[PDB]
This record gives sequence, structure tokens and C-alpha cells, in this order.
Amino acid sequence: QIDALRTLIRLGSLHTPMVVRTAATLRLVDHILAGARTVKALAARTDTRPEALLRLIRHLVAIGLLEEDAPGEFVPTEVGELLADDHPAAQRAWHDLTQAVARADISFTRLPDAIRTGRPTYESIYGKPFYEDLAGRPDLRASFDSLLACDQDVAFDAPAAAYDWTNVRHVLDVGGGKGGFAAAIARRAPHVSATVLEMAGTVDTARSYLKDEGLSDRVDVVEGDFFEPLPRKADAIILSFVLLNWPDHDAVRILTRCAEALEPGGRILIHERAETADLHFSLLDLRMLVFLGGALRTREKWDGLAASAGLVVEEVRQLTIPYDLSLLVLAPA
Amino acid sequence: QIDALRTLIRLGSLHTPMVVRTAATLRLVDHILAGARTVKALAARTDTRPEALLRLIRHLVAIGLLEEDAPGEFVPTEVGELLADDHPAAQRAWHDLTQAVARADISFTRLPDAIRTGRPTYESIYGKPFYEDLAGRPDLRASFDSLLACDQDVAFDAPAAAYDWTNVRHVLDVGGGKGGFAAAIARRAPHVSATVLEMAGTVDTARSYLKDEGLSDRVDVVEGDFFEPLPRKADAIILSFVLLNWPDHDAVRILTRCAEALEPGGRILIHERAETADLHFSLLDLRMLVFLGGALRTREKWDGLAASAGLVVEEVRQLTIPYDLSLLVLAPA
Ligand SMILES: CC[C@@]1(O)C[C@H](O[C@H]2C[C@H](N(C)C)[C@H](O)[C@H](C)O2)c2c(cc3c(c2O)C(=O)c2c(O)cccc2C3=O)[C@H]1C(=O)OC
Ligand SMILES: CC[C@@]1(O)C[C@H](O[C@H]2C[C@H](N(C)C)[C@H](O)[C@H](C)O2)c2c(cc3c(c2O)C(=O)c2c(O)cccc2C3=O)[C@H]1C(=O)OC
Ligand SMILES: Nc1ncnc2c1ncn2[C@@H]1O[C@H](CSCC[C@H](N)C(=O)O)[C@@H](O)[C@H]1O
Ligand SMILES: Nc1ncnc2c1ncn2[C@@H]1O[C@H](CSCC[C@H](N)C(=O)O)[C@@H](O)[C@H]1O
Repeated sequence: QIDALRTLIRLGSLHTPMVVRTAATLRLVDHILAGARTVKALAARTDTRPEALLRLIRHLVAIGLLEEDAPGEFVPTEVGELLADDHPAAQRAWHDLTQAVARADISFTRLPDAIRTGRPTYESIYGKPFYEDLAGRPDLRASFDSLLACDQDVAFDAPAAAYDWTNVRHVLDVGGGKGGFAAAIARRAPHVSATVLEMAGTVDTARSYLKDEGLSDRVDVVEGDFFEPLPRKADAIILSFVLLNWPDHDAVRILTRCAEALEPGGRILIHERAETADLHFSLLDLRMLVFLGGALRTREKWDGLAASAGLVVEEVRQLTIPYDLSLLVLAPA
Repeated sequence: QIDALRTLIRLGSLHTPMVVRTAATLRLVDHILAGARTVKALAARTDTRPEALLRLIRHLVAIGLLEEDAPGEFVPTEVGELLADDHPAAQRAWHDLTQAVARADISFTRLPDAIRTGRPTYESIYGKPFYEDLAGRPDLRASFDSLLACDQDVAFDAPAAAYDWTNVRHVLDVGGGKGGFAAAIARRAPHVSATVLEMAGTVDTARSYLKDEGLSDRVDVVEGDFFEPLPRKADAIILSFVLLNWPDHDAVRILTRCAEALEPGGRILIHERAETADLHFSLLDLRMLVFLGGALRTREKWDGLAASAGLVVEEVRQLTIPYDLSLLVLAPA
């Protein structure tokens, strides 16, 4: 009743996440951590009005991201210190309006259009569809790859383990980001070679990362388009968090091109999510609707797509954050 | 540590308030309350895709606004029933993107600009400054007046009581919305007459409301502009939640025009807020920054403005939601 009003007001509140986002984009906590105690030093480091920044700090204190320690000095709280840039969970970057994802969340402001039409709303705001906007803006293209690659060192270890590489000769990582998954498979299967197929811009950072990993001998990088014939056959084609970017009819074209590049005996491996993990799942799934018109799919939806592409789901293996991921294995129907 | 990640993600989350806002704008709960049990009936009442609306409902269930009662039937929770349209707290309308305020919260998406410049960001989005956009869009103009007038029946009773009307002949309600405050003063002081000075559009709804109140005999309505000479003198000039819409230099011009329309012995009465009331206060104050470039002011800020307009603060009286309001009394310096 009395709390029913307060819970709705807090859940319906738009200023609160933009205050956090401004704080991240201003790099407020790093500037506090670099020794800006007063509001005056802090406005001067961030190029902001002193009195407008106090009003933001005041809200930041009241949502728990900041404390007034000495009168006028402001310290990050324990929640607030997750906004430091070197912090392992990368949450400052994921809330930076200057970067690709927190920029893309602005599409949620036209959420009604996406519910009415089913189509993404990103284009209405920024001019081109998600990945064309990145193709034209190298800062956003780069920002996107490092945001998604923020756990490349550990996030592919468990999926790579989950699979038997003994009879695999080559591996095709289709849209494999910076190559972290090809890298994990290389450091577990010492006899396997790999190719990463990615877009312009990303090919150069994946190559640079695989070089500095010591793996340019074993993992190549081909620039290309996975809607066209893949540049070589393989015994394993990896799609890690790719098909969720796409509506069903495009997802099928991707899976068909892979089925064609599949060698005799081959398997297609899909790495994606399953079903506060409901709030984690609901955020990613509403993000795919409003950015790209993709979706997270259930098991019965996968057999649909798979059947439509000439494939069958062999098995589903179940694998750092509170969330279980899946590894779908697909062979010719 | 583990909760530090979850608290930041929830506080930085932009989809969650837009999901609530979409639900309000779609009038989802009223349609459920009018007996749409299934998602199919519900998509057809709201003109939405069935599968996109299930994804929104799914997030609405997980933030507590909805429950799955029978498989596929969805009921509002106790929080969620605050989104019913006839509910006294009017929270459906305050979250409706079609209405003036939830439409204006979109300015919070450019929050960094307001911190850097101190200037409102509403104009950058919608073409004209806040009140010019309303002057051109009668639906928004009307929406704004009824949103602010949602407690006209009770919200002015305590301020009206707090003041002695015995020697007051006339009262000028400067920017008095739909006239609810002139109305409260009339129903307590039976010998006082009043004028409401308001903008185009609002004058007609205030007149209609004061008519249906039985008070068109005692309370007049003049259309006008409070930056120009007021249309008549008075012994009491009321500014209820007006000066917070304005930067200091404009606030002074408003107070100067009032000082001039003040009769011998007169008093200027300012009705505004004071200092989870910190979250209530911080929302209204960041709203005034991003919509109009106004601000909530402390006591020492009031003496500033007051001194600048030729006035002095006589006293401050302290007065339904968890929040204390103030009534400042101002006389010639
Ligand atoms: C924070 C959890 C997760 O990292 C899960 C998930 O990230 C997982 C797997 C991810 N992996 C695919 C490399 C990596 O290990 C990361 C640290 O954890 C995830 C996330 C976000 C995105 C995506 C995510 O996959 C996207 O794929 C994505 C995309 O393909 C295109 C545009 C945007 C995105 C994403 O924003 C994250 C998420 O669910 O946030 C709610
Ligand atoms: C919900 C609390 C309150 O009603 C207080 C406050 O509302 C109070 C006083 C208000 N009164 C001035 C008539 C009325 O009784 C209402 C029910 O409660 C308030 C509110 C909102 C606004 C405003 C508010 O004054 C505005 O004045 C305002 C404006 O002048 C111009 C544009 C927008 C607004 C507002 O959005 C509300 C608020 O603080 O929300 C956070
Ligand atoms: N038509 C296309 N051809 C090839 N790659 C594409 C593509 N459209 C999108 N992509 C790539 O698909 C990737 C999916 S998002 C990154 C996911 C990555 N596998 C990871 O798990 O970290 C993006 O990096 C994008 O550059
Ligand atoms: N230049 C101007 N002249 C007169 N009224 C104005 C004005 N600029 C804004 N206003 C009015 O000032 C009001 C302030 S908001 C409504 C507050 C009202 N007193 C209440 O307490 O309910 C608005 O209704 C708006 O129409």
C-alpha cells in the first residue's frame, strides 16, 4: 500500500539509471580514486558546472553509489567502486554512453514501437541498423568488440572443455569476436587449427589479440560475411552468441551456410543462454528485440530453426555470473 | 561483492523503467482488469504482436508487477494494481509516454549535456522549450494540467489553513494551475475573492473546474503572462510550485512583478518543497534541471532571490506522501 507506491515509483524511474550512466561516462569514480576529494576539483576534471554536478552527486549519494566522508568530500561506496575502470566486471564501460551498448539502450526509449511492430527501434534513432552504424563508426565498432570480449580469458574455458576435439581437424568460429573462443579451443586441443570469420574492423583486433596470445600460427582470421558461402570447410563450426542477434528467417540462412561448410562427420556448436537469472535473461532478450530484432530461443524453438536449416540437435550440454549457458550440437538431418 | 554487482546492474538499468512505462501507456492492467485473461485477448486489445507482448509480460512478472495465475493468465500484483487508471495515486498517467511528464523524462537521456551546461535538454529533443511545446500541443497542455491537479481536492487544504485570511481582501494565484488553491482558500475564507492568472489552454479548464466547484462567483480567471505587469493588485499573491520552474534571474522577474501588484500590507506566499524524501526531492530537482533549468532552493537561496526582488522572508511554515512542504511569506524589504 504505502510501499506499493514506493516500489512502483522506483521501478518506473528513468532518472536513476541515467544518473548512474552519467556518472560512469564522466568517469566520476576514477577521478575520485585519482584523488579529487572536493566537488570543485571534480567538476574541473570532468568539465562540468559545479552546481549541476552537486545535484548529480546528491542523487548518487542517495542511491548508494556515494558517501559524504568529510563535509564536501565524496567517496565511492562498495557498490560505487564497481564503476572503477580497471574493475574486472567492466561495469563502467557497460554504462558508458560513449560506448556501444549503453548508447544502444536508448532504443528502449521507443519500446512501445518494438512491442507494436516486432521490429528493432535502433534504426529510428541512429540512422542505420545496429551493425551498419558500427561499420561506419570505428570508435563504436571497437568499443563493441572489447565490451563483448571483457571475459575472453576465462569465458570460453568451460565450453571448450565440454567438447571432444580429438577427431576435429579444423574449426570455423563464425562471428567469433576477438577470437577468444578459437583461442580457448587451441589451448586445450594442441592439434586443432582454426579460422575466425568476422566483420571489418574486428578482424584486425582479433588478429592482434591472437598474435599477442602466441597463436597466429594456429588461428587465422578471414574477413567476410556469414550470409554468403563460408571461405572454407571445417569439422566444427562455432556460433557463439550469434544467432540471438537475428530473426528466425536470417538465423536459418546463417545455419544453412554453416551446414554447407560442414565436412563429413561435422558438428555445429551453438553457445548461448538458457532459462535473478530471469532478470539477466529478460535484459538480454529485450535488448535483442530493440537493437536487432533477435531473440533468445527455447529448446523447442531450436529444433524449429534446426529442422528448417537441414539439421538436428544432437545434444545440449549445460555449463562466473549466476546464469547457466548451453552448448547445442547440431548434425545433418 | 556478489550483491554489489547485482545492485549496480539494477540501479543502472534502463529497460526496467521503460517496461513499466510501456505497460502503463498500453493500459495493460486496466485491460486485464476489464477481463482479458490470455495474452491473445491482451495483444488484440492493445494492438501489439502476441510474441513481443509475452516478452514484455515476462519482464513485468519478474519485477513484481504481474503473476502467472492459471498457465497463461496474468493478474496484476499489489504493486501492479497501482497502474489502474482510476487509482487515486494517478501513477498510470505519470508513467504514460503519451502524457506530458513521462514524455518529458526522455530528456534524462541527454543528462550529460545538462551537467556540462546547466541548461535544459528538453528543447534539443522536442523542438521548443517545455511550455512552448505545450502551447502548441493541446493534448499535452491538458495532460499536464490534470497531472499536476491530481490532488487539487486535498493538496491545498493544509497550506490554506496555515495562513490567516482575516484581513485579506483579494488573492492572486499566479500560475495557479486549474485553480485548486484559489478554491481551497475560498472554501476556508468565505469573504475572500480570487483571481487565477494562467496560460492559454489552462484558463479554460480552471474556469470549467471552478464553475463545477460552485465558485465562479468568487474566483475569476485571467489569461496572461506573469513576466508582464499583473492584471490587478492584491493583498496576497500566491506562487504555488512556480518559481522552481525557473533559473534565478527569471525567478526574480516573477517575484518583482508580484511585489508590484502587492497592495499595502500585502504578502507573497510561496508553496514548494524542503529537505526516501531525499529520493523524492532528488527526482523533482533533477526534473527541473532537465525540463526547464529550474531548481529546488534552500532557505539561504530564498533570501538571495527575495533580497534581489526587493522582498524579505517573514516566516516559513512547515506542512499525504512522505514529504514536508513549505509556505514562505514574503513582504517588502
Ligand atoms: C552481464 C551478463 C552477460 O555478459 C551475458 C552475455 O555475456 C556473457 C557471454 C559472453 N560471451 C558470448 C563472449 C561473455 O563471456 C560475457 C562476459 O558473458 C551477454 C551480455 C550482454 C550482451 C551479450 C551477451 O552475450 C551479447 O551477446 C550482445 C550481442 O551479441 C549484441 C549486442 C549486445 C550484446 C550484449 O549486450 C551480458 C548480459 O546478459 O547483460 C544483460
Ligand atoms: C509525487 C510527488 C509530487 O507530486 C510532489 C510535487 O507534487 C505535489 C504538490 C502538487 N501541487 C503543487 C499541486 C500536488 O498536490 C501533487 C499531488 O503533490 C510535484 C511532483 C512532480 C512535479 C511537480 C510537483 O510539484 C511539479 O511542480 C512539476 C512542474 O511544476 C513542472 C513539470 C513537472 C512537475 C512535476 O513533475 C511530484 C514529485 O515530486 O514527483 C517526483
Ligand atoms: N554478416 C556478418 N558476417 C560476419 N560476422 C558478422 C556479421 N554480422 C555480425 N557479425 C559479427 O557477429 C559478432 C556477434 S557478437 C560477438 C560474439 C562473439 N562470438 C563472442 O562470443 O564474444 C559480432 O562481433 C559481429 O561483428
Ligand atoms: N509566463 C507564464 N505566465 C503565466 N503562467 C505561466 C507562465 N509560464 C508558466 N505558467 C504556468 O505556471 C504553472 C506552473 S505548474 C502548475 C502549478 C500549480 N500552481 C499547482 O500547484 O498545481 C503551469 O500551469 C503553467 O501553465
